[PDB]
Amino acid sequence: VNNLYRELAPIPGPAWAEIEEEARRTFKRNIAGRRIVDVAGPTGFETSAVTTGHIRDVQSETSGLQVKQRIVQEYIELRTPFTVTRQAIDDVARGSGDSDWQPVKDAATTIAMAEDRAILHGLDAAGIGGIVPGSSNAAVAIPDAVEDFADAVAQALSVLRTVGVDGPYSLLLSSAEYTKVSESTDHGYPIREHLSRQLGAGEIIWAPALEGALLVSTRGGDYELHLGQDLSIGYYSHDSETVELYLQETFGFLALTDESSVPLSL
Amino acid sequence: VNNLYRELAPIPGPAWAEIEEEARRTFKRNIAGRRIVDVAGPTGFETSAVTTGHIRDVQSETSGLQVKQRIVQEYIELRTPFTVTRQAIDDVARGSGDSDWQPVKDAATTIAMAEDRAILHGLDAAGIGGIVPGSSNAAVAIPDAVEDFADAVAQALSVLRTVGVDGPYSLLLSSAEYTKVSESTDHGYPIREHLSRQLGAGEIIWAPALEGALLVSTRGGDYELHLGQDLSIGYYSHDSETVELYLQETFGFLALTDESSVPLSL
Amino acid sequence: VNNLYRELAPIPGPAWAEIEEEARRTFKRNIAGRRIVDVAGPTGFETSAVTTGHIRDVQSETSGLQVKQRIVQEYIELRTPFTVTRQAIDDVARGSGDSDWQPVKDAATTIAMAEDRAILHGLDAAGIGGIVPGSSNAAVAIPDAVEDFADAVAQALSVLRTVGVDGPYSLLLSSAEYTKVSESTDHGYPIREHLSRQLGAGEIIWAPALEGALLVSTRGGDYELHLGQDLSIGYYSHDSETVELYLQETFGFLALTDESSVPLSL
Repeated sequence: VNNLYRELAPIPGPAWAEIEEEARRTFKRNIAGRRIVDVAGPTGFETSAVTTGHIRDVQSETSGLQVKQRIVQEYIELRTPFTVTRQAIDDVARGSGDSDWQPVKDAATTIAMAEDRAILHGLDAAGIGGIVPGSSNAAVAIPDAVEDFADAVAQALSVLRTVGVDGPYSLLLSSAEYTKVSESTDHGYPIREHLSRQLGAGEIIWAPALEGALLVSTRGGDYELHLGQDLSIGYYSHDSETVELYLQETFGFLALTDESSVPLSL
Repeated sequence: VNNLYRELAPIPGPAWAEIEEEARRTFKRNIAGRRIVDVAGPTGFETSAVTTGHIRDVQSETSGLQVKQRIVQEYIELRTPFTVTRQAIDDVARGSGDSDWQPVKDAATTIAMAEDRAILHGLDAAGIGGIVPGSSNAAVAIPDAVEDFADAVAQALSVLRTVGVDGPYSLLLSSAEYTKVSESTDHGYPIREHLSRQLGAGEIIWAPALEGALLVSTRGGDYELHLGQDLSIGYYSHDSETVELYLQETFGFLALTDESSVPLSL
Repeated sequence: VNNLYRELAPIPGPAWAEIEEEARRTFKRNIAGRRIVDVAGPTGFETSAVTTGHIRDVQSETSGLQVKQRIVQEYIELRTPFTVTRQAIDDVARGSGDSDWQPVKDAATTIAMAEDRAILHGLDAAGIGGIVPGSSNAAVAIPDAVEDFADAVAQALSVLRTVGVDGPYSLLLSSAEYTKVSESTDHGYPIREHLSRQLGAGEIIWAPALEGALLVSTRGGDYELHLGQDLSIGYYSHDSETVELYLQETFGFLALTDESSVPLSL
């Protein structure tokens, strides 16, 4: 057994497969930061830090002795617990195809939104710097009319061309802004296709953890997600009616390049 | 070239070998912590932290989300710069065997004493916990008479037997206490041989960075020195008369077991 | 060692690779003349001239003796010096991925803009004739409305068809004009795509060293860039805090055909 105590859960193999499939499917559709960030692959639960390669002066009074200390970013562990009824678990073996996995879907939505909220807006209680507050480019204001949003995106593209950052540009929209863009037309054809012709092999991302919008280069050396443990399901507890489980991820995140993104502020 | 800019120093190969030999020889005789601590070998300049395997609660307000952060110890870099005259360097090629390497000897003494001072007494400006302030055993008082020091060492051995720690025991003495023990007899034979019969395949260490004395088990799982870069000579600067160099080490240190050492207080 | 004194710079290999990558990446995105001009490849630092194949009468008073002198264009050397802090250089070996290379980016922008300014507008202090002042076609005036710029480009295309120059036509825009064209629509679709349908396998170039715009044939025998030394990084000087470096290029440039370009004047 490992720290996920999976062999102690009263859950047969095919019920495990269904819980896993709902977790993976819901998590993947709600993660947006992984599509724009270099993802150093999962290196295990035991890894704890990624260095920034910077040092810091340490106070010393010994004559002729200089002390530095390295600076790292310690990995955060995210955990979302969820409770599953044992009747759905047991009904999998009777041939049910409609067992209630809505708690695992809610947990996968919560952990995906927490991961994108750490990557995009930072987590200051742990010293994670997000892409949006670390951007050195000023925020281009989102207009209240959706017919001017393509002009705001072209202004952000001219900002990124002006500061010397060229690559494929992805545009991450918040759920409200993605909704406004998906439910609007300008000359008979939708505003999402007004946006997708400006990008040119960059994509338009629904980012439900974002607030406004974010234009970002997928140049490929600017943001680093250091995944320790990828999305894993663990066991916590059970009684006669329910099994208590959790989802878990460990990672560090480093936003190296400040200039390669333009926030679109609400 | 690497971060030690050795190929830019105006120092021929055989002068480099003499500086290296004086540095290694002086450093090894003055290090005492490496003889009692498990030394995980040099893993390079790039390593920056060793995990403690402990986590810490991070403040979060998202419903159903728990955030932890790993806890590591960031490596410290020690640097001792020293200046060598170019006349000694150049005289090596004329066949001199008495070139002045006293600055490198002073630098090696300083960096060895800084390393043992970090291991034994801690470095609180960097969060290194030393063996002596981390000891859970109370301090056995060193008597002012050197004829009672063997009784203090036997009392410390009974402390270590009482708390259930048995292995070969090493006894690290400060330079003043090592001097008092080496310059004293009790029944015609020296007090260092009164001490060495109590230890029984443990050794008596001269530890010039210590203040009083320290009895410690070499059981072999209690203290971990995580060497990043071992003792290296780097180049800094030169003028027509002198070359400015430095010695460098990077390491983390973890004192796992609090109970396996008894301080002997002055 | 060669005239770039690279082996004397206190810069390790991987820091050199990062400086090189930033220099190449910034230089390539800011050069526009190399995309329209035949580039005779780099022949080395030692080459000094390219002939124009024309001669000139020399004054002689000897009876029955005619003296001519060949006419060449001497290569120019461009040098942009930049200073890099040694802390960024040294942090590369500690695993930093955010070392400050903004000085090399500013230097690469400056040397790319100087090269395009020599190719496009000439360098009269060295006798380089640019494409724009050497054009025998009159300037088609850029309208102040961006909705008429496609009509100005069609007028310039009819000029080039009228003087008998047909090939793929590229359109080089200044940064202001490229910005106005990228941030504008005419019937729901951008003005850059109004321009790109007139060209027909010719491209639309952002040329930040240009003033107005320039339509030009890539017929393929009209303009010759004779590269002596391609973009190279050299070492100049260093102190304890910074290394002084430079970027360098050597080239001659010949604009053979006057008729194959139409300037679009501001």
